[PDB]
Formats: sequence, C-alpha cells, structure tokens
Amino acid sequence: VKIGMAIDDLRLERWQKDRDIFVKKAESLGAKVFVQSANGNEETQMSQIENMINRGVDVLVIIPYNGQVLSNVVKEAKQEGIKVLAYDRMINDADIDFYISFDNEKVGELQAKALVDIVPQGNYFLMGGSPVDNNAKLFRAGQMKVLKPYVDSGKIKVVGDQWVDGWLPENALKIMENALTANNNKIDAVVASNDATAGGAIQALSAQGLSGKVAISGQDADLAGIKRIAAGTQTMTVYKPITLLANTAAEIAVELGNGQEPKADTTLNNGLKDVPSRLLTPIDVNKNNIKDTVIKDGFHKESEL
Repeated sequence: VKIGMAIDDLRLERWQKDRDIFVKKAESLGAKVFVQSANGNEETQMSQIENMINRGVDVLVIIPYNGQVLSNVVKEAKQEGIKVLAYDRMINDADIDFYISFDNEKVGELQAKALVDIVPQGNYFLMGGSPVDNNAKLFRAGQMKVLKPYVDSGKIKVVGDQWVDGWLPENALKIMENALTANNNKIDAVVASNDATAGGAIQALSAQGLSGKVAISGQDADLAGIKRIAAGTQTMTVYKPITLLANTAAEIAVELGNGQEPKADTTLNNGLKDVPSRLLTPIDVNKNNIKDTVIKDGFHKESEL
C-alpha cells in the first residue's frame, strides 16, 4: 500500500511527532509512505496533494490547512480510485472516506466531570475558547452535557459565561477578573477549556488569594499546566496522546488501502455526506496520575517538573 501524507504545516512542532509515529507504524504494517508539508500554505498543499495523485498513491492522508478548498482535488482523487483520510481536522464539502481525531465532546465532559466531582454544588463560571472556533463549541457541548442535571436541579448556578477571543491567556485573565468583580469573588469553579486560558484565569484567581481554592479545568497538558496541577492551583487537564492518534491513523490508512472498511465510533456530516469517524478517547490528567500518563508517555520528562 502506497500512502501520500500531505501535512499542512511541518515548520512547527504540532505535527512532527504525528509524522514519525505514523510513518513507522505504517511501514510496520507493510506500506510505503511519502510525506510533504505545505509550510502553512494553502496552495503548496493543493500542489502537493495533486503531486501525490500523480505519483499513484493508494491512500491520501491529509491534515488540512484549510478544509473548505479541497473538494475538487478530493473528487479528482476518488476518480482515480484513491482513498482519502482526514487527519485530525475535518475536510468539508468533500468526498472523503474517513476522519480520525480525538473526541472533543468527551474532552468537554472530562473537564466538567472532574469539577462536579469535588464541587457538586456552588457557583460555576463558564470560560469558552474562541467563540468562532467550532472545537470551542464541541468542548462546551460536552461540558453542558455533564452540568445539565446540576444546573436544572439548582445544585449548580452558572454565574457567568464568556468565550475567550483567540484563546489568548491575557483575554482569559481579563475575563476572569471581570467575573470575580461582578460576583464579589463568590465563584467556586471555572470551566476553562484549555491550559493556556486556565493559566490566565489562575493569575486573576491568585491575585485575589483564591488560587488552590477554586476548582478549574484545562486541556493539552502543557508543562506549565502540569506544574499547576502538581502545585494544587489547577484541578486537571486533558491529555491527547499523539502516539494513539498517529498509530490508529496508520492502521486506518493501511486498512483503507487494502479496500477494507475500518471500524468507526460514529458518523460526522461534513456538508456533502456523512464521514465515518474514529474519535479517540482523551485522558483525564490530575495530581494523582501525572507520572502514569504524561511522564510515562515521554510527553514530558520527570526532570522538567
């Protein structure tokens, strides 16, 4: 099986790990893998995807820089018998065959559940990600799925709700201060949607003497986040292991290559058809399993703590 992997931007860290694990596990299953990176350019990617079509690849694995502008090239690909897998980011209005990601709703669920676990009753503030990010909305859907019975029953009172423009920690800091002020510091838990915005909120909390006293959620397992968790100022974070994503992506790719039908958790609709999807299960990281998750994995080294 020949695989063409067209990564939107390798000039950063975000995908260099996905690439190697994917490769090694792909070859391991007996396939050739050709990789190109678009250096964050939409037109380099088009060029590259086309290059892979013209090389006679059996499977295209695309991480789209922009997944709205790929309908014609994907169609072109299907006309040649090539299978298309959307890696991590959905390709919209296109005739793709499969999509692999972490389950973002479950990310939101883990966030809210770790919080109701220690603060079952009290005042909650909701801190979304970018209000124009659909992932932000998926995290919020999972959060509210957990909170709903607590809210409807009066056990939890939502005292604020804001979306952090651009996921900027400085925006989150100002949102937190605003919230604390409007509530006279009476806030028991902050459902923050990532480690970076949580960090900013935590600075506002610290400045009021409230750090370690207010439950707060996160995501990504940033080093700074991991430390806060160890120190007691952050409650938890959500870890999304690259190995798991990249390995499963390779197994799906080979599968697609051998004309097989890989097992899907669900079906997401991209505005053309329903795309079979594996939405991996994200990992709850708290003070008691930091070593058995993010250290054990090599995501962070013990000596960094």
